[PDB]
Amino acid sequence: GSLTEDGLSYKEKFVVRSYEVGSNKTATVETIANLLQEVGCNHAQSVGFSATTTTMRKLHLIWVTARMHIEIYKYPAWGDVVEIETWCQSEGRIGTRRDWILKDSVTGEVTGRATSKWVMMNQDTRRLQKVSDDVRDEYLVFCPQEPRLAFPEENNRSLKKIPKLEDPAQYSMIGLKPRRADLDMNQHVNNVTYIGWVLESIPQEIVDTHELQVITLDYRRECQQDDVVDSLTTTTSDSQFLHLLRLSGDGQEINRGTTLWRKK
Amino acid sequence: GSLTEDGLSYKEKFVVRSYEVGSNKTATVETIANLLQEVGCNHAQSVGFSATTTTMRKLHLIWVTARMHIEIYKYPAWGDVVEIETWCQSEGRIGTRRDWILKDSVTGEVTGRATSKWVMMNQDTRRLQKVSDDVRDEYLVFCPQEPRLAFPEENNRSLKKIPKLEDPAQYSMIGLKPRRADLDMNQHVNNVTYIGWVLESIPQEIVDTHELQVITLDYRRECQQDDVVDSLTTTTSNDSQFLHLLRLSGDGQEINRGTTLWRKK
Ligand SMILES: COc1ccc(NC(=O)CN)cc1
Ligand SMILES: COc1ccc(NC(=O)CN)cc1
Repeated sequence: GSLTEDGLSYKEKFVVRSYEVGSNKTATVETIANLLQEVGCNHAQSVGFSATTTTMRKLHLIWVTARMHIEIYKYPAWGDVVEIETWCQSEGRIGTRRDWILKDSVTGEVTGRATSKWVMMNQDTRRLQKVSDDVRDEYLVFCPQEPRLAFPEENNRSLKKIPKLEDPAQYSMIGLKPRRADLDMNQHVNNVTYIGWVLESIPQEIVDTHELQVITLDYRRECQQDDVVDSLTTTTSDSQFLHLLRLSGDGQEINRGTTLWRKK
Repeated sequence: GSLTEDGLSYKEKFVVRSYEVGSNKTATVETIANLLQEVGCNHAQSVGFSATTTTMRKLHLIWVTARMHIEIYKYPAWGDVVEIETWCQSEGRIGTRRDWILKDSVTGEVTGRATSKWVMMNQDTRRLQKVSDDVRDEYLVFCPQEPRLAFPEENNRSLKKIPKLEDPAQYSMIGLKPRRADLDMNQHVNNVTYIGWVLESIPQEIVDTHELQVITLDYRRECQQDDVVDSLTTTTSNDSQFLHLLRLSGDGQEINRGTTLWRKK
């Protein structure tokens, strides 16, 4: 991996691993999501971050994912090389955005794209704080000044309002728990595990006959390592689904999302 | 990755990823186990396998893991480079063995080692069988002829008989289920998931104060994607030792037994 010539974005190549592929001999969407997360971390390290700034560590402030949107046109097989380009952008006082472009390293064609919204939070009180002027200045020297969007189109899937699934759900997977492998270096559940949990309630026949083209996921609350999750799905339609992750006990919402699947 | 000069072993380098590390800022034993599996698959591909031979595919035969033994002296941090060397060896009609040596690519020092026993099974009936002469000749051209052991020592930990945990277990983690990420390309539960399930019943205080040095795991039966597992652990012991058992949640059918050795940080 390396920052590009202008130093305002970062590229990295990954050779797809044997254990990273699913039943259709291609990388799972969870493998793709882990690769996006890895190239984002490597971009942060290359420009001097932990992605907390100096002001943020003094104030006990962190960036948290509010939304993840991923569109995949082609999944890579075991042995294939995926090139990922990533960059960040300030969105005023609302927060920050991280975007990705996925390419087949051999042909140079675009095989996918992703966008994510991040909000500022106090790590102890868990209260959202709105971006301050001091923090914005520290982040802007690493971001392109003119807008650079992975999803530019006016009225695109990435900025759609997602509704709350109504009981009863058409499909469900109950009693989902994280294990130690699902936790990051700070003992928090990895954001990619929530994507896996959402997809657990899609029936196996859809997975066997369709490929996932689009996934939009809102993050409302964290799931703790001792929490239990229920995954709910309803067909809204290509096949489209509405999703809800909630705590098994009280029914507290942790995530809501939508998926779009194409017939193979 | 590449086969070595003599073509009888395979080497590969891996840079440790941000999502591959645990609470200690080092690679989890599950990340290590996935890397061993990846370098084993790349070794098989480099010499023409897919690791069924031509005779095995004709007779609906597969290699299945009977035992996995891993010893780690040092865990790599995010950004570190781990070099893994792997090779195979015939063990007569009992089966085959795959061995690994893990090194720090920068210093060249040995940071870990692993050995695994594989038995032949008919894919459909699930019946184990001894290795035939025709199969033996087909993989001996890819194996060193003189013995080459990652665990050469006489009374080494890798060949120890593991007992069956007696109820009640000291610790337990109940209702463990695989998700789609835990399944391989053939929709079978990945062998590394069983290692994670065994470790789920170790208390968090041991994980917070000790590092895993050794893990020996016997594979008795396969867990299906719609099966539920219970993970059981009892302390048997500076060092901490545990006895482990994975069994199906319903009938209590054994799927795995194992032992772990942990050293104080
Ligand atoms: C109430 O505000 C929020 C709280 C939590 C999140 N996200 C996560 O904690 C998921 N990693 C997003 C917004
Ligand atoms: C009946 O004998 C055996 C059955 C299964 C295994 N191993 C695995 O299925 C590992 N996933 C080993 C021996």
